[PDB]
Amino acid sequence: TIEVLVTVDGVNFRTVVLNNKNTYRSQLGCVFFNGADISDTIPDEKQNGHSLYLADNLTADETKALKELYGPVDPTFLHRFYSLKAAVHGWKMVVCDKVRSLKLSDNNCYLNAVIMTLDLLKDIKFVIPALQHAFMKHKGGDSTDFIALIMAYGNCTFGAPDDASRLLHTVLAKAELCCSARMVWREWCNVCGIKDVVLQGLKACCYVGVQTVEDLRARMTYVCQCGGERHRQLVEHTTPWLLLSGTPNEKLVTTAPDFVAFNVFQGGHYVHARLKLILKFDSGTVSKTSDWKCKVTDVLFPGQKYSSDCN
Ligand SMILES: [Zn+2]
Repeated sequence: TIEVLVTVDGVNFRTVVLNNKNTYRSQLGCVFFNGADISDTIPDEKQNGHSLYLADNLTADETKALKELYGPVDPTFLHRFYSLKAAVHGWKMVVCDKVRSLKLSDNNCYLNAVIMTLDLLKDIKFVIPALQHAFMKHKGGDSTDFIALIMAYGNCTFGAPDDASRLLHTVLAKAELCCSARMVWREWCNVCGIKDVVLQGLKACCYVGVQTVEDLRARMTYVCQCGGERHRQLVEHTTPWLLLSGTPNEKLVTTAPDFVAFNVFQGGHYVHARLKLILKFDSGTVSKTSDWKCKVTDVLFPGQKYSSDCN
């Protein structure tokens, strides 16, 4: 018979007794050993004393320690996340002039878009401990845990292509700002009245629907639920950075504007670019250009310090 150590956090361990009659999965459950899923194998003596990472059939304790480490997750999360880690350890990172980019493999071009964007976002951190720990590992130079994690939270699938902007939302939905940020929208209807809509922190740094600063600070017009001519305009905006993102939009980018970076969608393919002339990163292969015809999807602007007296 066999006794091994079972953990879900690499901190808390319990001993489980195993025979070598049936498989790990049948006796115990989904178990990973040194990255490998060995649920459907026979317990060997050489696997004795060593530590396993359990993925299902958790105790009430382990379940609680899971929800504190990863937040509230579905019963298939841990297996999916562990599986993804094994799937993506083969992936490689290119480093061109102290800039890290994700080499192309298994249609992971969108993950190159997400991560190269996130590496520019200043003063962000994640509330979920495991994600924040992975994030600090990623900036440290080891990105396997992080890449795997956001694929897990994003319900992605290995190999399958995916919407980069959808993912950059899910990830940012779990982050927060380590500083001050303010965004005030001012609506008004003559029968209904003036109304100020306020956003603080991260939500004040990211908008979906418009691709540039200009179309953002513009006066919208529509119909109030009151039943008349309603208006809308951004009157206050203070950020360390601004992330605007919309559907793929064809245009010519010239280099001197004030973007800092942006993503492009070709076709099912993503590219990330910066402005230090235009530098582009097509998943490892770096290029320099002075102008580009492309379908921009997300744009990154520097810190906003803007006020409008609204006339
Ligand atoms: Zn009204």
